[PDB]
Amino acid sequence: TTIVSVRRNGQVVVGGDGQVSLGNTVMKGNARKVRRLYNGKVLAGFAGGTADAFTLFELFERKLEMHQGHLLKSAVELAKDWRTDRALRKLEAMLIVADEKESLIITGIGDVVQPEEDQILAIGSGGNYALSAARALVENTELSAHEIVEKSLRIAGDICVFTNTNFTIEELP
Amino acid sequence: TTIVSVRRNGQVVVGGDGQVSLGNTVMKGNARKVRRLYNGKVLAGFAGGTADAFTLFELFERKLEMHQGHLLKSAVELAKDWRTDRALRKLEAMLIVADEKESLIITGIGDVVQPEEDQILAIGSGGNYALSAARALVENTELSAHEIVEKSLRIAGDICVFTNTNFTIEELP
Amino acid sequence: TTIVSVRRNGQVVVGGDGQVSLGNTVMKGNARKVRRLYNGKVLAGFAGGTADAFTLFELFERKLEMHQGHLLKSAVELAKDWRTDRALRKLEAMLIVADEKESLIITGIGDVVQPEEDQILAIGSGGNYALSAARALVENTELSAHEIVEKSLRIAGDICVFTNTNFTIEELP
Amino acid sequence: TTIVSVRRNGQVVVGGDGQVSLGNTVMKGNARKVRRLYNGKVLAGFAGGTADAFTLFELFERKLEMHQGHLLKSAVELAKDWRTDRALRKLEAMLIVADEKESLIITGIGDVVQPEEDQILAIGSGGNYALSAARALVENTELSAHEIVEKSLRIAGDICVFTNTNFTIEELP
Amino acid sequence: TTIVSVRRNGQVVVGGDGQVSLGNTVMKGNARKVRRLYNGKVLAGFAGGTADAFTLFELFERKLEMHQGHLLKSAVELAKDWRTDRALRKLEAMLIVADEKESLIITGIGDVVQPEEDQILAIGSGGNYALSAARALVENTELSAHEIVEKSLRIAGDICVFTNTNFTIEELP
Amino acid sequence: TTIVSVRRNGQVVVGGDGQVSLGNTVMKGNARKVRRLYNGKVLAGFAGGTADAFTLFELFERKLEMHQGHLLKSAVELAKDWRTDRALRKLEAMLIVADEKESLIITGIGDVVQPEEDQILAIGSGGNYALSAARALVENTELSAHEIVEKSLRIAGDICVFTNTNFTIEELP
Amino acid sequence: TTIVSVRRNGQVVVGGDGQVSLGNTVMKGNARKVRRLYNGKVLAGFAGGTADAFTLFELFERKLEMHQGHLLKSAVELAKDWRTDRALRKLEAMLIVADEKESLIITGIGDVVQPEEDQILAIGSGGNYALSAARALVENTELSAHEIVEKSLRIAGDICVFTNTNFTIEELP
Amino acid sequence: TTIVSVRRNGQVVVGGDGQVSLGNTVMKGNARKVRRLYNGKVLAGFAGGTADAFTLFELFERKLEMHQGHLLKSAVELAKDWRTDRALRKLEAMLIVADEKESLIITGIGDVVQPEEDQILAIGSGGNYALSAARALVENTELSAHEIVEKSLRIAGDICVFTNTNFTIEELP
Amino acid sequence: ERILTEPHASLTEQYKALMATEGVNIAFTTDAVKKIAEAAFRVNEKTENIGARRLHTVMERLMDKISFSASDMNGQTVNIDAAYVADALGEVVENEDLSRFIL
Ligand SMILES: [Mg+2]
Ligand SMILES: [Mg+2]
Ligand SMILES: [Mg+2]
Ligand SMILES: [Mg+2]
Ligand SMILES: [Mg+2]
Ligand SMILES: [Mg+2]
Ligand SMILES: [Mg+2]
Ligand SMILES: [Mg+2]
Repeated sequence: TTIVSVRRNGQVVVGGDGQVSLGNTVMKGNARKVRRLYNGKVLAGFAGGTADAFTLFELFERKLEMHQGHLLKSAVELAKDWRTDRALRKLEAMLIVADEKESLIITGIGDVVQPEEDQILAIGSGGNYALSAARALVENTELSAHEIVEKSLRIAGDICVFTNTNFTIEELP
Repeated sequence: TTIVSVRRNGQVVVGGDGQVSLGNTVMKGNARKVRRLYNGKVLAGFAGGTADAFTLFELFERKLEMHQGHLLKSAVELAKDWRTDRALRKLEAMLIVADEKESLIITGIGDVVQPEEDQILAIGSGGNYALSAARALVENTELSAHEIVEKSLRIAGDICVFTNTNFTIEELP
Repeated sequence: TTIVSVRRNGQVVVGGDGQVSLGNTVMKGNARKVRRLYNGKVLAGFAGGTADAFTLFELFERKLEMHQGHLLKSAVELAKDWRTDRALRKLEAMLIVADEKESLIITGIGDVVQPEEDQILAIGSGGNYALSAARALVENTELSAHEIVEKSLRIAGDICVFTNTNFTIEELP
Repeated sequence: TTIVSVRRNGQVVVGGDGQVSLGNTVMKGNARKVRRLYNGKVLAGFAGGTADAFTLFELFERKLEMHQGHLLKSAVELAKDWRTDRALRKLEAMLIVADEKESLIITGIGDVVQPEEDQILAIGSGGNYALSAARALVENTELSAHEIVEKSLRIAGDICVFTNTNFTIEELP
Repeated sequence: TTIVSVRRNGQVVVGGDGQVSLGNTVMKGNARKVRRLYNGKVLAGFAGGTADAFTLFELFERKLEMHQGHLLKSAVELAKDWRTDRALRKLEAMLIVADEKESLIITGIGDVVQPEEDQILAIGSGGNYALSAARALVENTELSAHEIVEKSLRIAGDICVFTNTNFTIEELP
Repeated sequence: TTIVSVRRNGQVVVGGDGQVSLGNTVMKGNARKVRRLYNGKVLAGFAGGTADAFTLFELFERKLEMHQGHLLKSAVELAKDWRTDRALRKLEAMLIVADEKESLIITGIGDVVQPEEDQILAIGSGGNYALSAARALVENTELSAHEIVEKSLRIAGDICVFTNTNFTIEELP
Repeated sequence: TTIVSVRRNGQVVVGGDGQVSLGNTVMKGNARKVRRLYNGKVLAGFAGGTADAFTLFELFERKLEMHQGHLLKSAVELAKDWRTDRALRKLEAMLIVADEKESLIITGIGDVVQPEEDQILAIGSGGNYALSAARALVENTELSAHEIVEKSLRIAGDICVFTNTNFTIEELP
Repeated sequence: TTIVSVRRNGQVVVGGDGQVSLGNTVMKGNARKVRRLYNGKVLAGFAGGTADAFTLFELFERKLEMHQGHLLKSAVELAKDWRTDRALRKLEAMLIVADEKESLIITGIGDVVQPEEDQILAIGSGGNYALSAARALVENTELSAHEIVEKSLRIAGDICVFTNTNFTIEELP
Repeated sequence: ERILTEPHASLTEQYKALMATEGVNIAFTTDAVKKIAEAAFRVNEKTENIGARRLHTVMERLMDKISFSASDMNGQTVNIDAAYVADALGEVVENEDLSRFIL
C-alpha cells in the first residue's frame, strides 16, 4: 500500500496502488485506496483496512462541518478523538486529506503532518519511495501534479513488494 | 480449512473441505463449512469456529435486510461493526458470501474483497492453493462452476495438512 | 525530539527541535514542539504525539485556573489524573511548563520534576545531551537564556538521530 | 521465488520467476533462476537464499562433471556429503534439476526427492501455488509442458509477493 | 509420520505411512519409510527429519554389515558412538528396527530402548496413536501382526495431520 | 548510510553520505564511504557495519591487485571464497563498485549482483530512497550522472535518520 | 563509565570517572580508567567491560612497543588483526588514546576512528553527555583543555548512574 | 551464597555461609565455601556455580604453588590467561582471596580487583548485604575482624534466601 | 615487437633457424611481427597475464602448421605476413561466460 499526494501549480492530486495483502500473499489488486468525500469537495486516500477508513472518513465528514469546512481543523480535531476514544485506537491506519488550499496526513498514533515548502504527502509501506521519486521530480522536472504522482507510484510499486501497478488517481476538480 | 467460490456462465458455486482441527490433530471431518441463508437465497461458507460463523451469518441476515437485499452493502456494513464492536473483534474468521449477481469475501480484520474479472474467491489456510487451481481451470478449461470447485478443492486438500476430501458444495439455485 | 527550558537573569526560555519521526524515517521537520497557552501567559513544549499534547495542554488550562494560576499546583494536579484516568495513561509523552516564577517538567508515568539551583529542564530522546550542553554553559558563560537554549539544541540535534535543526524558541514576554 | 517443472510427452520444462527480494524490497526483477548444466543437457533451477542457492547449484555441478552427467547418481552422491559425519555448512536453499532421464529436487540439508507421478515439481515461496496450477492443468488439458509451466508461474506471481513476472523457461528438446 | 511394529506368533511387522510434510504442506504422499536391510533379513522404519532419519538409518546399516547382522549388538555399538567423548552431529530422528530375533527403537541422541512386553513399538508424530490402537487390539483380538499394524496406522492417519494413508508394511516371514 | 551510483554517457558516479551512527547517536558526520582503488581507476563505496564493511572492502582490494584490476572477474573470485566449503566470517555489509567497464554490488554473504539497466545501484539504509530518486530523475531529466547522484543522496538524507548531508562523490573521468 | 578527551593549544587531556558497576550495584568507586603508556608518553582510557577493556588496552600496548610508539600506525595495525580472516575474540569495549601527535578511539570490533575537528572524543555510557558538555564549552570559552575535561566528566556523572565523581585526569605536557 | 572478608589490626577474616542451592531447593546446608591454600597461609572463598567456582579455585591454586605463594602476582598471572588470545572456558564464579599481605577478589572472566580502603570484600548473592553490614560496623565499632564478618554473614542470611546460617570463618593469625 | 626480433636468438630468429633445417626459408614481416605482438599483449590483458612467456604461445599457436608439414617443403620459402598471422590465431576462444556465477 502506497499513497501519495502532490500539489503543484493549481492542482491537488492524490493517488495510489491497489494491492490488499495478507501476510505475504495477494488478496486483491483492483482496490481503490483513494476516495472522494464531502460532496466531491474533499478527496482522500487511505492505508489500512478499507473499512477502518470509511469508519474514519465518516467521522471526518461530520467532524469537518462543525468547524466550517476548514480542513486542517477537521483533522486536528479528528486525531483528538482517535486517541482518546477506546473504539478508535483499534483502527490503525494512515490517512491523507486534501482540498483547494492545503493538504494533510492524519495519524492514528502520532499527530497531523503538515507538508513542506514542496506540498507533498506520502504514507503506506511504500510511501517514502514514492515520496523519494515525487520530491525529486517536483524539484527539477516541470511535470504535472498528475504526471508526477503517476510516475512516482510506478517507482514505488516496483520496489515495495506490497505496492503494485493498478493505482487510482484523483485530480481536482 | 479451505473455502472457494466460483462464478462462471450463470452459475454461482461455493464449496469447501470439512476438517475441523486442534493444533496438529483431527477433531472432525464430516463438518459443513458452507451454509445457505436468507430463505435459501444467499449461500455462504466460513473459516473459523463454526459458531463464530453463525453469530456472524446471523448478524449478516439482519444487516442485509435493512439495506434491501443488496449483497455488497450488507457486507460493507458488516465489516463496519466487526471492527468497531468489542464483542466481534473476538470473532476471528474469514467469510465468503454470494448470490445471483456478484460474490464477496468478508474479513474480520481487513475489509471486503471484491473478485477479479474472473469472479473467484478463496479463504482458509488452503485457500490460495484452491484458488491457484481454480483460476487456472477457469482460464483454459470449459469446466462447470461445479466441475471446477470440485477439482479445485481436491487440489487444495492434497497439499494443506488441514484441508481434506469431505467437502460440501452448494450450487445455485 | 529534544525540548529544553532555561531560566537565567529574568528570562524564562523554552525551545526545541521539530523532527517528527516514524521508526527510522523522517515524517516532518518544520513542526512546533513548543506552544504558548493561557492567554499567552504560560508557554510550554512537548515530546509525543502533538495531539496527545493538546489533549493535555488543554486539560492543563482548566486544571490551572481552578487552583488560581499557581503553576506547580496545576501540574501536580495534572499528574494526579494522568495516572488515575484510564483515558490518559494512553497518552504517553513528556512535558515542560514555565512562567514568570518557576519552571516544571510533567510526566505521564512518574511525577513532576522540579529543577535544580540552576533552573534547567529537558526531555525527549535528545534531552540530556541538550541538558549536558546547557548546564555547562549556564555555569561558565554569561550567555542569554536565549543564547544558551539556542546553542544547546544545536548540540543535541547534532547527536540524537531524531533531533534536528529547525527548532522553535519562545522567550517571555 | 517460484520454480516449477513439468514433464510430459518427451518434454521437460523447468522455469521460474526472476525476482530477488531483499527484505520487503526488490533487488532486481530480472534474474535467471533456471540455467543449463553439463554442456547444456541438464536443467537446473535454484530457490532460497541467493548465496546458498548458488553455492548449492555449483556443488551439484561438480558432481555431474564427475559422473558422466548421470543425474540421479550425481544427486545421491552430493546428498551423501551431508550424511557422512561432518555436517557441512547446510545451505538453506533448494534445487529442481532434470534432463532427458528424470526430474529431481534436492534440498541443501541432505536429501534427494522424487515427483509423485504427475512429474510436477515446484520449490520456492510460490511453488505450491504454481504446483496447484500445474497439478491442475496437467490433469485437465493437453496443454504442452512448456505451456503449463508458463501459465503456472504466472498464476503464482499474481499471488506470491516475492514472485514477479519476468520468467525464464528453459526446456529440453 | 507414524511408524509402528507389532510382534506375535513368529511374525514381525513394521509398517508406516508415506507422507513427507514440509512445514504445513505436503511434499509427497508416497514415501517408503520402512525398508529392508542386511540382504533383506532385518526390518527398518525411520522417523523425524528426512535428512537426519536417512543419515541415522545408513549408520545403522554399516554396523549390521560389520556385526554378522546381529541386531541388538549392532545397535548398542552405534549407540556407543554418541556416548564416546566427541558428541556426534546428534541426528534428530528415530528408528524402529527388528528381525527374527527382537524389536528395538534407536534415537539419534544415543540410546537403544526395548518394548514393554506387548512387543509394540511406535515412533513418529502419530506413533502413540497407532500405539494405543495396537496396544489395544493386541490385548483384545487374535488379529494377525501384519493385521494390527495395518489397522493401527490407519487409525493414526485419521488423527495425525502429518500422517497419510499410503502405507508400506514390511513383514518378516 | 546511503550509497548510490549512476552511470550514463561515459560517466560513472558513486557517492554517499558520511554519517557513522552508533546506536541512536552520531559518532562522526564526516566519513568517506566512497573511495578509490587500483591506482585510482575503480570506484568503491561500502555499507553496513564499519568493521565488516572495511574488512569487505580490503578483501575486494586484494583481488583487484591480483587480477589486472579486471573488476567483474575480481568480484566473482571473492564471491567464490564464500561458496567454497569453509564458511568465512560472513561480513555483514555491502559494497558498490564500478569503473570504466561496469557497476556491481557485492554482499559479504557471497554474491555479486548486477544493475537492472538504468545502471542505478544503491545500498545502505537510505539506498532505496536515493534509488527511487535517481530511478526517477534518470527516466525524466538529462541531468548528468555526477548530478543525479548528488541530488538523490540529499533526498535520502532528508528521509533516513542514519544518513546525513556531508557527501563524498567520486566520479570516474 | 565516561571517558572524554579534549585537545587544544598544545594540550591533550584524557580523563574519566572511576566507577566499576556490577549489574545495578557498585563494585568500587575509585578506579583508574585512564593510564599512561610507552614510557609514559601516550595517553589511554578504556571503556566497556572491565575484562575486555583491559584485554583491549594490553593489545594496544604491545603494538606501540612494536612500532616506535607511532600511535596512528600502531592503531591501524591492531585494527588489522580483526580484519585479517580469523575473527578474534571481538572484545566488547572501547579505547580513547592520544599523545603529542593525535587523538583516536579504537573499538574492539576492528576499527580506528578520528575526531570531528573540535578534537573532542568520548566513549562510555556517559560519553555523549561529557561530549555535549565539552562540545559546548570548547565552542564558547577559552577554558583550558585540562579544564573542559574536568567539568565535562562531572556534568556526566550527575547524569549517568554508572558514572561517579572520583575522576582521574591524565594530561600530556 | 555470601562470602565476605574484613581486614583490620593485623587480622584478616574471610568467611561465608554453607548453602548449596539447586534451583529453588536446597542441596546441602553445610558446605565449606572458604578454605585454606598454600600449606595453609592464604585464605580463599568461592562464589557462583559449584562447578565453575571449584574450577576457578583450583586454577588459582596452581598459580600460587608456581609463584612462591606471592598472592597479588599469582592473581594477575591467572587473570592474564583470560586476556591472552584464546578465550578460556570463562568460568562463571568469583573468588575472594587474602593472606598476611592483601585481600583481592578475582572474577572468572579475567580480572583482579582491589578493596576500597575499608578492606571490605564480599561476593555472592548475599555479598552486598554482608557488605553493607560490615561497611557499617567497621565505620562504627571497634569490633574485631573475626567478629564483624561473623555478624555480617548472619545479617545477610536473614535476607538472602540462597544464604543460610551454617558459616565457616577462616581467619589468619 | 622488440623482444620478438631484437634480442639474440629472438623467437623469430629461432623458428626461422629451425625451419631452415628442413630446408625451408621463412621470413617474418614487420606487419606480421606487429600483429603477433598485439596478439600476445591482448590475451595477457584479457585473460591471465603471464608476462612475455606469452610470446612463446602466440608464437607456437601460429607456427603449428608450418612446423609440422615443413619437412615436405624442402626448397620452398614461406612468407609470414598479416593475413597469415591473423588466420592462425582464431580471435577469441571459449564462451568465457563468467556470468553463471552472477545474479
Ligand atoms: Mg511491488
Ligand atoms: Mg490435507
Ligand atoms: Mg540528529
Ligand atoms: Mg508478485
Ligand atoms: Mg492425516
Ligand atoms: Mg538524516
Ligand atoms: Mg552517577
Ligand atoms: Mg537465607
